[PDB]
Amino acid sequence: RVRSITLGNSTITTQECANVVVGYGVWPSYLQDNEATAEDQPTQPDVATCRFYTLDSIQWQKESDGWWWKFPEALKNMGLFGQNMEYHYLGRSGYTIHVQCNASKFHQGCLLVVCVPEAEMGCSDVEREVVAASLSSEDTAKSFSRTESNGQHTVQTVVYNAGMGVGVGNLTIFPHQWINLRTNNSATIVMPYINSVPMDNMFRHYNFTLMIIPFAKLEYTEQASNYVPITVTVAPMCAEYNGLRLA
Amino acid sequence: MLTPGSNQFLTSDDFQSPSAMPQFDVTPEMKIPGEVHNLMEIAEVDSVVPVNNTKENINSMEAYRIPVTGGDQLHTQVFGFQMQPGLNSVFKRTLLGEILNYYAHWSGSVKLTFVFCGSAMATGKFLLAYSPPGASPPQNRKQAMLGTHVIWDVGLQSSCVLCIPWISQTHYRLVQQDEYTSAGYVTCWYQTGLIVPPGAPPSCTILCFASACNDFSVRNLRDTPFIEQTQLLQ
Amino acid sequence: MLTPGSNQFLTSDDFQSPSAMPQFDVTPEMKIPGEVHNLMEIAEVDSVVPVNNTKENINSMEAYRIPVTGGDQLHTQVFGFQMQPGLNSVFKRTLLGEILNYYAHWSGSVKLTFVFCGSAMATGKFLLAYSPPGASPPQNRKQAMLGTHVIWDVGLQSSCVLCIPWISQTHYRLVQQDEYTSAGYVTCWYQTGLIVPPGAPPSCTILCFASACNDFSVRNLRDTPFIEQTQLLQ
Amino acid sequence: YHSRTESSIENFLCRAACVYIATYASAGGTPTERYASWRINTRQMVQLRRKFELFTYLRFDMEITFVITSTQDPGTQLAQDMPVLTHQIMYIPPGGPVPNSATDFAWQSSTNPSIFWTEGCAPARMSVPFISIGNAYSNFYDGWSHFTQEGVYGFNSLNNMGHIYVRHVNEQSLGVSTSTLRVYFKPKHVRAWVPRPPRLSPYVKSSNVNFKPTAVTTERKDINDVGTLRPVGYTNH
Amino acid sequence: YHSRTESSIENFLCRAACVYIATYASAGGTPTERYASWRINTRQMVQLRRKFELFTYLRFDMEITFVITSTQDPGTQLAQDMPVLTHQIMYIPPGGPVPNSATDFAWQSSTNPSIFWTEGCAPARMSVPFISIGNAYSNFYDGWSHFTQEGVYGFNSLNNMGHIYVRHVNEQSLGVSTSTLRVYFKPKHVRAWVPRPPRLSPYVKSSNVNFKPTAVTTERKDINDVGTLRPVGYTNH
Amino acid sequence: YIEASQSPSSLAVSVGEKVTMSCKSSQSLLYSSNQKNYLAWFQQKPGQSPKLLIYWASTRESGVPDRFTGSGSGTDFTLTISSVKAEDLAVYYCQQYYSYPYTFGGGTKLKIKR
Repeated sequence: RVRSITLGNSTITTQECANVVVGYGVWPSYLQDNEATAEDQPTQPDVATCRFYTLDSIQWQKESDGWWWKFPEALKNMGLFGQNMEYHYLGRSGYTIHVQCNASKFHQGCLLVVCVPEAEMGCSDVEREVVAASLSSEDTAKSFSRTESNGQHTVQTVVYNAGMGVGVGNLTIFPHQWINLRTNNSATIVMPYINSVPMDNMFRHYNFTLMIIPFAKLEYTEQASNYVPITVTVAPMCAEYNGLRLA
Repeated sequence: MLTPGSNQFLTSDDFQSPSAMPQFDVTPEMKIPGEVHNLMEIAEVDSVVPVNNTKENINSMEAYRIPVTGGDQLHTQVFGFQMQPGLNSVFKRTLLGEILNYYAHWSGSVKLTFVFCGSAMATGKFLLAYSPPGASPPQNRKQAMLGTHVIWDVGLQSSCVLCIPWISQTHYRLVQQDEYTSAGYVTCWYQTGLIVPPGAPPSCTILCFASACNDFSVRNLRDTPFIEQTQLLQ
Repeated sequence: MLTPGSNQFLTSDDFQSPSAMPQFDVTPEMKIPGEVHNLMEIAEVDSVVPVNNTKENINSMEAYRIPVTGGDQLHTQVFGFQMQPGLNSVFKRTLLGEILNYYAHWSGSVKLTFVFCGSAMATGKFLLAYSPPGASPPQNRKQAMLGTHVIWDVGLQSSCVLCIPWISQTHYRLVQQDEYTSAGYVTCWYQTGLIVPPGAPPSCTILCFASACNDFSVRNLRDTPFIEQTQLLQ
Repeated sequence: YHSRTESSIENFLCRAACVYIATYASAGGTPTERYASWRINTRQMVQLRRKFELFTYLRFDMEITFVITSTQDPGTQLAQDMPVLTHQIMYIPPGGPVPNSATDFAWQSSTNPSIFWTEGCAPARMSVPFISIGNAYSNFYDGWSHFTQEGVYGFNSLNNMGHIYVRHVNEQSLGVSTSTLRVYFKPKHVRAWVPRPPRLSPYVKSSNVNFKPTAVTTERKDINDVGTLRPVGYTNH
Repeated sequence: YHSRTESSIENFLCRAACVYIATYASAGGTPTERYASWRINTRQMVQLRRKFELFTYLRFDMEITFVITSTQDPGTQLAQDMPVLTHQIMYIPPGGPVPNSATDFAWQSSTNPSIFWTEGCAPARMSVPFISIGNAYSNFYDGWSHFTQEGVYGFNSLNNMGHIYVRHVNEQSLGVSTSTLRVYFKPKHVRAWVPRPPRLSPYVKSSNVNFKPTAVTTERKDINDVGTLRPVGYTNH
Repeated sequence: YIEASQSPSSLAVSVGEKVTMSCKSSQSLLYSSNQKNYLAWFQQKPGQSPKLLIYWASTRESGVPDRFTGSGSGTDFTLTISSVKAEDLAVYYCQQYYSYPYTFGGGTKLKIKR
């Protein structure tokens, strides 16, 4: 029934038998000798990068709308991964996203968890431009909004347009999963490295965006927990960085 | 030696042309995941359908949620619509309809999935009725039962699939066609009520997904009507 | 039959052309020694580097001589510079830099040789420290020791080779790039003093040579910035 | 079970489209009126933009055809008999010199391929290969230009295609000769990756992805309101 | 371990360069204004000179393309309708007769290949083989013309390439028709020997190697002065 | 060590006259990547804690009256007051916060002329 996973020898996690979605059909892997536009052979840190990094839990309530995290920025302050981000210049890594809810049999709702590659976002004032502080915090979820935003340098946050200007109903085209509290309680997404160049800077490029959006609102009875906690866990897979030594 | 069509520029011609930049070596291609070989792959993906677009919900997230009320609904209709992607207001903005809108001719079979977002302790039944192109929508539950129907129990099962077929006189339908009441109807009826124990919410939601089946054909590519302005940006 | 690019003159085209002087027999070629097959051969040659260009020595031969003073220098720095050929004032006028300046993109590893021009009776040590692209130059001897360093003894050995490698995020650097403090630094420190017997001179000189290693790549040929005038001579 | 060959990427994206219409004079005037310039991009024609932004990455060759039509200009001192008009079309690769005026030195640069075309013949055509540093063009780029997380947002320097500049070769002493240029653009050997949902809101800026909030669909009368109805008749009795 | 194919002699020296721009009239005037002349050499364009003087000996074939553009001339008695303009381009090998005026006899010599070109067509091209007595061209020659150790210093007679002369074939009775010539020069099948250090001082003379003393490099602040520095920040704490 | 030199003497002018001062820095104080000038003009009431006037040489500190305007780009750095006051007696420094160490200025007393 239950299964335990031990990555990095320092992290323990528990899961039940559930369907897993492997990205675009491919599995994360190291860089072969076929593709390269550089010289120094990449160093391959795996002792500490490959471990479960559990982010803070969030509260799903009746009037909540959704959240998004920008990756790889979400792991800027997360242990040795942040140190490798700071010390090196080029980088490549795939991820494994676990999302778990904790709701009884008396709650109800329906969530969509997607992984949008290159999710460029618009601005509230169509004339101005966004800034780096409004796009994403370090490791804190950025909330969507029910109504129209009116800031100057703030990302438009109407939920049904998803900030990208497209219908929210068609987001299923990307790697995704449905968490229906009636049947399911967890989701797993394995995302490889997707870009037009083999390596890129971690602080410059946002590889992708993780969005959690409820389509069916949360409902319950008076004598019940007012919220449902959502826990997100990330474990980098097949990380690479450039070389710092002379040829 | 020189035919009449010798020295013209036909915009849909395919001839080789001199290379502006010979002696230039392009960058070899890498293996980026997710290559697209056909637009049909974009159409065989389930996308949530805004059934509940009643002019108070078009500018809200309530468009997608089909409301199922408890209480005591005798035999009232839950929802109903017409099967015409690309032209019906319900389907024209989903992935399937927006792919179909690019092509003047199209044909195939459409797959529908219904999912019950409700408490794990809720029990009930619904009747899903489908009427052929030449008929009329059922007016009450008994007429719907006597046609083509399926009884869906939300206690035993959570999702119900229904593959609307394609029976047409020709072999290609058109987006710009005036063929109302000739496209087929799908309705849902209250076979019984929604029964819940003390502590569960009395009302639930149904979500509807629509997508492509194995067989489709598209012909005569043309400009979409969704974009309006012909002005150039800046 | 006639494509749009049929009757134009593209200056970078390679087509055969009629011979102005047929029936003319050219002189057969002889075996002249020293044929060049690539410009990289001009870059893999050691050339003296003007490290000491302090605005009093640019118009003199003192540019090339790195001064090593005797007396008692505790731990002071002998010299130091940044590893950016083609753009740094030190390297842009040597053979390597002047070949690299012709190409918009380039990459590889750079080889440095240090030679001690001093009396055969002089003894001492130096510390050669190299810092990676993202770091800061060492401020004192202890910080330089804790990094990447080599201790060079001028009593046992006369010349010291040091091959600065290439670790970069992309695969091609640019001559016209604003990437200061991101190129790497090389410094030399007084590990001990210079010790001489009675009769030898107390001060010496170091000569520095810089050249190409086995691996380089160059791309996108372009005009050099060293020549300025666009006027025609006479 | 009918054919799908018309929905392939090649048959869907290889349709020639008019992407620029400009005009320029052949005689005295403001210098900027004596040549025509265009920076190659796919973000100014909304109909072509909506087609290219179904995919995240693209890789294709460019085929460009120029249709040039000239006419006489009203005024005084009309030309009684002119031999022929010749036009110069120059493609500037990314990083090449770009003219700031007609009769400049950049017009005679050896690194810029040029076409000299005389009135009366077939339209001039050229083909540019996949000219880029990376391994694909990217329609959507989430990131910055500099690593300081500041600069222009959404701009990538890996998808520059150059410029096109057109002028009159002839020097005209009698009268003016206005000319009109139309540019027809076509992708070839197209490869696309990572499909995306098509846009819903109207475009507001060529450089940005900014938008106004728009309703997800068209309104309907009621949830159980099927489209219209039919009156009683001979079949319905 | 990336490619070096772009640094080869062929890919380095076979770029077409504009090496001459001249003009000439088609009607009455000073005779020297009615034709255009150029002695073929590589010592007048400093950018091409700096590239050829990396090697001591060279051996290549010449490809020459002529771009000719004509316009009407203001004045009185303008031509109302002219049929077409034809141009004559003549290459004179070393030692052949050289015109001293237009409408001369040397224009009709049978030893001088000529091209007759009409307005409207593609630019005219010719190719000259390695035409010399020796076995190579020499960019640098240390010696004299005569054996008396006197004469012109630095001149070699083994690297003559001829002349190019252009004129108007037509005889014009109504008006003047000024024309402009541009010459594009390209080496092919290049072979080079004995590499040399590239020049540091600016050029002063096309015939000489004379120079002014120039500093060996650009000045620096101090011997241990690394380039600039960075302020304290979040990384540097 | 990086230091900066203030004017040779104090203001030594009348009350109510606009004063212009400059601070000569011994090295560049502009970071070309951010186009930021790391220097500020300070003010210390005798006996109390100091307090600057304008930081970054282009952004006046909140709560500071509109009389003080700091300028200067690159090595030079200036400041102007359109109304000098007798109750603003202090010691004016031009402190730099570019790199270690955070060296102060030279000092400028507001003397008496009345």
